[PDB]
Amino acid sequence: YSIEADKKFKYSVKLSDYPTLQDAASAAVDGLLIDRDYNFYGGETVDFGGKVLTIECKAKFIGDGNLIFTKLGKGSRIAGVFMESTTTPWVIKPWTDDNQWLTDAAAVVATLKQSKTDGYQPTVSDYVKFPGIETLLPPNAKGQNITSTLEIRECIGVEVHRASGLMAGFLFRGCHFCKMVDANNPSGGKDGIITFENLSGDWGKGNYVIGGRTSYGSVSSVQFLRNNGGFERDGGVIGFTSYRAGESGVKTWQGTVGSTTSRNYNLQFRDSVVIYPVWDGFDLGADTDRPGDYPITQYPLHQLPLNHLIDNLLVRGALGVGFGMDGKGMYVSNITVEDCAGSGAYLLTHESVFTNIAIIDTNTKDFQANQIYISGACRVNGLRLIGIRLTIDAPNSTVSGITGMVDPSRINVANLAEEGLGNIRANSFGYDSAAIKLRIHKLSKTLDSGALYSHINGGAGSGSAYTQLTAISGSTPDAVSLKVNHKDCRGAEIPFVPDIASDDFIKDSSCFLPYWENNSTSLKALVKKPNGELVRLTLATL
Repeated sequence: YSIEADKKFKYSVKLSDYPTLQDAASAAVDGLLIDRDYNFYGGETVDFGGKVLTIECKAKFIGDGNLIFTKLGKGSRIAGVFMESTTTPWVIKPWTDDNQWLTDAAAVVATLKQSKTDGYQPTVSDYVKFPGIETLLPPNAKGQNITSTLEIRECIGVEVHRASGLMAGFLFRGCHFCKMVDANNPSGGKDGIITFENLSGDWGKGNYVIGGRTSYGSVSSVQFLRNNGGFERDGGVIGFTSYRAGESGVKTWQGTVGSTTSRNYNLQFRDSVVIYPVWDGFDLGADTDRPGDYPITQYPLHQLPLNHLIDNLLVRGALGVGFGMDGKGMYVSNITVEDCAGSGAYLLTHESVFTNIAIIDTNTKDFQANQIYISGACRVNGLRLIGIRLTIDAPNSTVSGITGMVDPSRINVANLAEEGLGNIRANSFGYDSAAIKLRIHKLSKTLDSGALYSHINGGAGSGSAYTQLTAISGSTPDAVSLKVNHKDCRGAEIPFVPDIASDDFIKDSSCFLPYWENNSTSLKALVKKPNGELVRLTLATL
């Protein structure tokens, strides 16, 4: 029978049969079932002997610190893992029962409680976010470092599916072609919830976060360090949701970490959602002189050819910035940012194109100077602004297609134009007139310089209106105007110079300019003949 049994049954060992995880690992052939809670010590390392194993978790890994998995064969899968700290730390909860953010340091300190979730452990970044909290926090709530972390070290082709936990963290160190798939809402600890760190060895490649969601955590939900997906854009975040990150939803690191670069290139960031981060929704900048990366002489600060594939992202409720990045030659599309306390978008980009961007009700707490900022020479095609609550400062950018109830005096761009519209109709509702206004921002950002109006004569249903063409004078909009059909008179009312017109008032040849001659109660006309010569004629008399 043994011979037969050996050939007809699925191989799997279970943790309940062993004293340590290494013992179970050594006995494993195909499957490994975690069927009993396992308390690990920080630094506990398991060697899987290069075996391609399928690890099924039906119990918890309990401990503060890291449980290190090494030498898993390409193709290994870990499903249902649950990490939980042994320590219950002090956490702050900077929001109200009505989901309003608390910004006052004293109010935030008052939320202190010991819990493994529904809040996070304060870090130094909180000292910046809630000014004065550093001196108000009790000493036992400062400098905590609790995280139950599953660290996968220097493995290739390992996938972690449906992972969860309390004060949990997942770290892929020196890994390639690894994936965090369908994270089952783990509640984060002190460190990043999902981190792909490749500071040593080759640049990380093939590393992804696919689907799923995370909640809380003291810093960023997803973090990448020194990853390059190559031209194939093999890596990134797709279909993910981050809720209430203590720092940002998704972050690509910037600057030097250790003695090398922590920057990232050629990754995808698509079809993802970030809601209520304490700092930013997406922090995709690379610069904060670049050991291990492009020298500043090749690419100036904020002008690295990051080349990320960015599309279809939604951000809501950030206490910081909704969408942030830097880089040169980028194409960004279909971004929707709503209800953020700081800038909806903070873009330190140059020679980049943004298509179909919607920034709706951001910088609601005036944390920044504007709702959307762009530093370099960029192109914006399709920009929706204003929901129900400067708006845009992009000094060197050319923009087309803004929609929304924007206050024109709060727009600053290099050039704004609608070059390809067809025949136009201006439809006016709730007013006695329709209007097409012109505003030269160089002259004034607050006053329209001229207009074409249509005004009702009489009342509704009169079938009569008068058209008026206006110009500003003495900083008084519409000070001077020509009217057609005022009071249904069917004639044109023409403005004349109130005094003797000077020779220089007339512009073109074969034109005449009426002027008043008060001493004779006469209208005169300064005429510039077809030949360019001036002559003054009598136009109308008593």
